[PDB]
Amino acid sequence: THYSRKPQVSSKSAKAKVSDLRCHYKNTFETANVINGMPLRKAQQLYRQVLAKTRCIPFKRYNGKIGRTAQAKEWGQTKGRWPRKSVVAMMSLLKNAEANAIEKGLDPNQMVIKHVQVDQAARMRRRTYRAHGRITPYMCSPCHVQLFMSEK
RNA sequence: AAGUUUGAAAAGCACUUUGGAAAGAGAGUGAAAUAGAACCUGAAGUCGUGACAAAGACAAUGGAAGUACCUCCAUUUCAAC
RNA sequence: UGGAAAUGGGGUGCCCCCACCCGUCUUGAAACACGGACCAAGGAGUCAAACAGACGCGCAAGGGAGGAGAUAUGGUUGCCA
RNA sequence: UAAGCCCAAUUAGUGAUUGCCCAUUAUUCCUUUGGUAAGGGCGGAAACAAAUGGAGAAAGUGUAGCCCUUCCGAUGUAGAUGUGGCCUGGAGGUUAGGACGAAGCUUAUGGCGUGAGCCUAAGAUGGACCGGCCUCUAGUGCAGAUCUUGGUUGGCGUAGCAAAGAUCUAACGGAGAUAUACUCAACAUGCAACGUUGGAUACUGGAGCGGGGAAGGAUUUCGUGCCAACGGCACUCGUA
RNA sequence: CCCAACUGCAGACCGUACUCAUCACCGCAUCAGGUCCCCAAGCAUAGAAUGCUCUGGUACAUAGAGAAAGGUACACUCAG
RNA sequence: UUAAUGAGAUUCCCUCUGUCCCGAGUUACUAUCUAGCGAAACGACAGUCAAGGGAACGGACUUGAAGGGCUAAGCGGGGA
RNA sequence: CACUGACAGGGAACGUGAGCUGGGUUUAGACCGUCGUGAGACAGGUUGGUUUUACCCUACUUAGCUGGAAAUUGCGAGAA
RNA sequence: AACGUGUCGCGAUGGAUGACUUGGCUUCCUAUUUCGUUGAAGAACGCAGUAAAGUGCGAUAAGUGGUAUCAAUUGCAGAAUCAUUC
Ligand SMILES: NC[C@@H]1O[C@H](O[C@H]2[C@@H](O)[C@H](O[C@@H]3[C@@H](O)[C@H](N)C[C@H](N)[C@H]3O[C@H]3O[C@H](CO)[C@@H](O)[C@H](O)[C@H]3N)O[C@@H]2CO)[C@H](N)[C@@H](O)[C@@H]1O
Ligand SMILES: [K+]
Ligand SMILES: [K+]
Ligand SMILES: [K+]
Ligand SMILES: [K+]
Ligand SMILES: [K+]
Ligand SMILES: [K+]
Ligand SMILES: [K+]
Ligand SMILES: [K+]
Ligand SMILES: [K+]
Ligand SMILES: [K+]
Ligand SMILES: [K+]
Ligand SMILES: [K+]
Ligand SMILES: [Mg+2]
Ligand SMILES: [Mg+2]
Ligand SMILES: [Mg+2]
Ligand SMILES: [Mg+2]
Ligand SMILES: [Mg+2]
Ligand SMILES: [Mg+2]
Ligand SMILES: [Mg+2]
Ligand SMILES: [Mg+2]
Ligand SMILES: [Mg+2]
Ligand SMILES: [Mg+2]
Ligand SMILES: [Mg+2]
Ligand SMILES: [Mg+2]
Ligand SMILES: [Mg+2]
Ligand SMILES: [Mg+2]
Ligand SMILES: [Mg+2]
Ligand SMILES: [Mg+2]
Ligand SMILES: [Mg+2]
Ligand SMILES: [Mg+2]
Ligand SMILES: [Mg+2]
Ligand SMILES: [Mg+2]
Ligand SMILES: [Mg+2]
Ligand SMILES: [Mg+2]
Ligand SMILES: [Mg+2]
Ligand SMILES: [Mg+2]
Ligand SMILES: [Mg+2]
Ligand SMILES: [Mg+2]
Ligand SMILES: [Mg+2]
Ligand SMILES: [Mg+2]
Ligand SMILES: [Mg+2]
Ligand SMILES: [Mg+2]
Ligand SMILES: [Mg+2]
Ligand SMILES: [Mg+2]
Ligand SMILES: [Mg+2]
Ligand SMILES: [Mg+2]
Ligand SMILES: [Mg+2]
Ligand SMILES: [Mg+2]
Ligand SMILES: [Mg+2]
Ligand SMILES: [Mg+2]
Ligand SMILES: [Mg+2]
Ligand SMILES: [Mg+2]
Ligand SMILES: [Mg+2]
Ligand SMILES: [Mg+2]
Ligand SMILES: [Mg+2]
Ligand SMILES: [Mg+2]
Ligand SMILES: [Mg+2]
Ligand SMILES: [Mg+2]
Ligand SMILES: [Mg+2]
Ligand SMILES: [Mg+2]
Ligand SMILES: [Mg+2]
Ligand SMILES: [Mg+2]
Ligand SMILES: [Mg+2]
Ligand SMILES: [Mg+2]
Ligand SMILES: [Mg+2]
Ligand SMILES: [Mg+2]
Ligand SMILES: [Mg+2]
Ligand SMILES: [Mg+2]
Ligand SMILES: [Mg+2]
Ligand code: NA
Ligand code: NA
Ligand code: NA
Ligand code: NA
Ligand code: NA
Repeated sequence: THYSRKPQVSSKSAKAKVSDLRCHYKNTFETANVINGMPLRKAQQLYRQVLAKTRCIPFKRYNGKIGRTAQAKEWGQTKGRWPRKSVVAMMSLLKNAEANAIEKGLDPNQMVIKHVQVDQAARMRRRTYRAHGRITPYMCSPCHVQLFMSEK
């Protein structure tokens, strides 16, 4: 799962990624995309406020027949959610990215996220049992997440 | 059902750092690591991403003519030629 | 002699005018007739025998085997079934 | 005072007998293709180096068609036939390519062909085979048979995961926290969910989620470790 | 040789864990179905009806928030 | 023909009632919102109408009338 | 039969079953009559007999967000 | 605006294609070539320092003996001899 884009200045950037996360791809897709252009500290604050349920993750693409909320108005939407499993996974990834920036000698307070990509990982198979003795797939959809941030 | 068909050789990634771990970020080996492990080549379909093109509602696609903008394409020409 | 000027090609959009969904059975399909979500790989006039005609070739009042022998080979992994 | 109906005109009692607009039709011009095609040329006329008029000319069904001139036809289901027509695997010949990169794969890479297709360019693709031509040969060309196998996919984070009533609390255990740029005292920025023990509340109500056996199962029994996958939520727990 | 009361020595083989079920068996599964036997307490009551209870067992079966319409219910009521 | 018997078929009467006049209120579990998890059916392409013709009952065609885009909960007219 | 001003006739796939209901009609059980040698038959009678799926698109019902006069552009300039 | 659409670059998912072939299929040939109560074929259970399957073997159990060969086996470990036979 290589990085699809390269940073403008490599020495002033930090990279982080995770493969086969075992989080729902669609929920993680929405969670990671909202921080694409944000400063690292602002992204961390938003995730904490999502866990506190004072702010929400806007669901822009995979939002078919989900509920509506007022907390999505700040993103220009009406449908949003609070996917805590995706959120805590993304916060761990941000911590790894911050550690990489610290290791390279950069200041995390000045790091701005520049690239966020979420991909559909290989699917894990389970089965569910249906009426009239039918067996039917019960699939798990993990995701690949990659990001990098650069000093502003 | 299923070719373990990585590489010439395991030389199968020491060591540093973050992480409970998985792994990530570095660093190394190798001609090649996008050859990293049941790993040669890696198509189609589908999806993510950045850049750009725009676009009401005539479902979309299509035909014929132009035009706007773009073009890592081709060819020609550059002096009384 | 330039990141050049031209002409052609390619790409995307837009105008005006055209333009019913493929395959199929059927007198008649755009059909309120049936098969029709996408892609990859696979998927259907073949082999043998009898006869006939057309055309090519050899010979011709004659044509031709076939089976089997013979030895170059009573040799050679094989070429040489 | 038709843009209706009937009749009649073509710029109007002026001097003459074509108002205007639309075809895959007609005439004509250019190009292609095929003919029951029609003809001409094919005994190299002579002469001609570079520095500074050219090129070709094949006795021919079919090709980049030997060349030139001329005339006519050209749509079409089922179907027939033809094609120096296209393409695929293999064989007999011939001629080439490849570590300075073969096959395969990719394309806003163009060029050529009416077309099947062929060829070049680029790969910041690949890493060892392979192209053209004549002949031979066959398991030789896919869009669809409720076709076969494999993979994918919208529906979709949707339907739902609602019988068997019900859980609460503290401490301990655990990576599973009380996890924060600046500002800022804590609330308004780390949520949720756990295993054990003690309390609390309730359930099973002896025809029992009690204690033992047969059939069936065969290590599920016990202890320690362990959380990748599995127990359709979760687990630090487990018949994993 | 036969007995009695002793005594001395020797008493082989296989089975034996666990389960027997709203999770250990069958039903594709830890499936509200199916599956033979034994032991069976207190009170009310005619009682193996039904309700509650000491012993033993259990809170395991996705949960949280929470008065939309419409539903399901081994949930009710309604003037004349 | 027939006493007794019957989850058998039929008619009337008493009692009774939300069967109805004619609907209303309440409860548990759903739906609804959230966390975790997560399908299938179906899927030519698609999806606003009127008339006209048409394989005589069009979402595509002719001529008109509509049509800014994207969404949540419902609903059963159509999608022969 | 009764009330009433009046109790008019019709259409909408003989409107309307993923709206219900299932009495009838039209399976398999069974009885009778008639018919048939028989198996069986009868727009003759009788009794008993599983009514499945919407979460898709439109339509309708409500419920949110939000561009836009060159109806996204032109800078393309029109004031009830 | 936002969903959504289209194109290009780069990634993911997915294992087609090519190259590779200790396999299959098919056609020939050779011969002191045809099992077993002297217990066969088949079935079962065991055997290694380390050993589930498979293979080999049978309490002499990944083998004993003999002949030839002529310095190994090999993931680790073990091992007199480094060798005319012993
Ligand atoms: N760009 C648009 C799309 O390109 C596609 O094709 C693209 C790719 O299949 C193709 O392959 C590219 C290659 O060009 C490029 N030079 C290198 C790249 N590695 C390749 O990409 C390939 O490898 C990478 C990983 O290495 C994968 O992530 C990726 O999925 C795979 N397609 O490059 C093509 C772009 O020209 C499709 N043909 C088509 O759907 C569409 O036109
Ligand atoms: K001609
Ligand atoms: K010729
Ligand atoms: K076809
Ligand atoms: K989907
Ligand atoms: K035990
Ligand atoms: K699991
Ligand atoms: K009540
Ligand atoms: K009785
Ligand atoms: K129209
Ligand atoms: K009806
Ligand atoms: K019967
Ligand atoms: K009944
Ligand atoms: Mg819903
Ligand atoms: Mg919703
Ligand atoms: Mg089920
Ligand atoms: Mg079953
Ligand atoms: Mg590569
Ligand atoms: Mg622009
Ligand atoms: Mg154009
Ligand atoms: Mg017909
Ligand atoms: Mg016909
Ligand atoms: Mg048709
Ligand atoms: Mg019709
Ligand atoms: Mg038909
Ligand atoms: Mg048919
Ligand atoms: Mg005149
Ligand atoms: Mg023709
Ligand atoms: Mg072949
Ligand atoms: Mg393309
Ligand atoms: Mg074939
Ligand atoms: Mg195909
Ligand atoms: Mg739901
Ligand atoms: Mg629920
Ligand atoms: Mg319940
Ligand atoms: Mg349910
Ligand atoms: Mg805090
Ligand atoms: Mg907490
Ligand atoms: Mg009780
Ligand atoms: Mg019991
Ligand atoms: Mg145990
Ligand atoms: Mg689970
Ligand atoms: Mg015992
Ligand atoms: Mg026991
Ligand atoms: Mg028991
Ligand atoms: Mg059970
Ligand atoms: Mg079975
Ligand atoms: Mg008493
Ligand atoms: Mg009882
Ligand atoms: Mg009792
Ligand atoms: Mg249970
Ligand atoms: Mg349940
Ligand atoms: Mg009453
Ligand atoms: Mg009875
Ligand atoms: Mg259909
Ligand atoms: Mg209509
Ligand atoms: Mg239709
Ligand atoms: Mg309907
Ligand atoms: Mg009628
Ligand atoms: Mg009707
Ligand atoms: Mg019905
Ligand atoms: Mg209906
Ligand atoms: Mg009935
Ligand atoms: Mg009846
Ligand atoms: Mg009848
Ligand atoms: Mg404007
Ligand atoms: Mg303006
Ligand atoms: Mg073994
Ligand atoms: Mg012995
Ligand atoms: Mg020796
Ligand atoms: Na692809
Ligand atoms: Na793309
Ligand atoms: Na013409
Ligand atoms: Na002609
Ligand atoms: Na009509």
